[PDB]
Amino acid sequence: IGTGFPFDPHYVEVLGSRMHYVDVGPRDGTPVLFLHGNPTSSYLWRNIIPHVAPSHRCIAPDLIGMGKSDKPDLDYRFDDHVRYLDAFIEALGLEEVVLVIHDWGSALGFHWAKRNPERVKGIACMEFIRPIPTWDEWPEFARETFQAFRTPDVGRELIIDQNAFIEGALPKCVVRPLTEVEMDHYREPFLKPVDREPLWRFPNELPIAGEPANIVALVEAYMNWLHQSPVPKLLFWGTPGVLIPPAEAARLAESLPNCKTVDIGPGLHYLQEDNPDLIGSEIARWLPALEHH
Repeated sequence: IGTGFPFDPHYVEVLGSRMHYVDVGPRDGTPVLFLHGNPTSSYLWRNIIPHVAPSHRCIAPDLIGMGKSDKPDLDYRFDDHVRYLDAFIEALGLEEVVLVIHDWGSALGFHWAKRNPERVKGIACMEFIRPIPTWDEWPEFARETFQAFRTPDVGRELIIDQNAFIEGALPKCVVRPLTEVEMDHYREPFLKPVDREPLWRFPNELPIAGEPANIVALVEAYMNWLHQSPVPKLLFWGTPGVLIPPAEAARLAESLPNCKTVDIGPGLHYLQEDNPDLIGSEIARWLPALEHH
């Protein structure tokens, strides 16, 4: 699995900040917009984009406060991310898109799609955010840790002061071992502890056991939309998974319209790190039939 990031930087000014993004591939056509989550960046997509770029434009932003994007002093709540990403998409003049989404990138992507349904030609998703109704529906192995993250004292100690999301949660949710070169790419945006605010706010925003209520409601709303939308969907899943265990993937296969599911083999949360070649090649193969209006 490749460790390099062979993409030229691009920057756009959004809401007073520069956001970094990958932009490769043909200029015409329907662009494919790749949205990472916590605590990652466009680096997460590095081994997937090369499968898609031969046929389609690939755009992969670093969310505000993350990657090579600027670091304004925000709370980095979901609503902040929504505002910056909405402004990013408009700054690039995107019209119709295909979304490729993961984790908080999937909350952003599904929420954008619900609001802009006529502009989404397809959604490829993996390990995406849905409401987790009770803590029993969160995987046992990660329960005590995420409960600790979701506190005002201990969670900040762990995530901000000790870098637990980068040094602990990230590699623990890749089946294969991440290399030190990979870890350094993930560490780079967060070398200064104070810059880790988004990494703590994100787990505190996850819709778990009814909290926070605003995010539960928003996520319920985009899931209701997804269940009734004809948009083509491509869902990748792994075993045992984290957010989307195998039995849930199977239920979604049958419940979501026009949904293709792909088993990637072993996987926890960062599926892109375990089987990027299958994810990329399946996305590439799936794109052409989406084009016709």
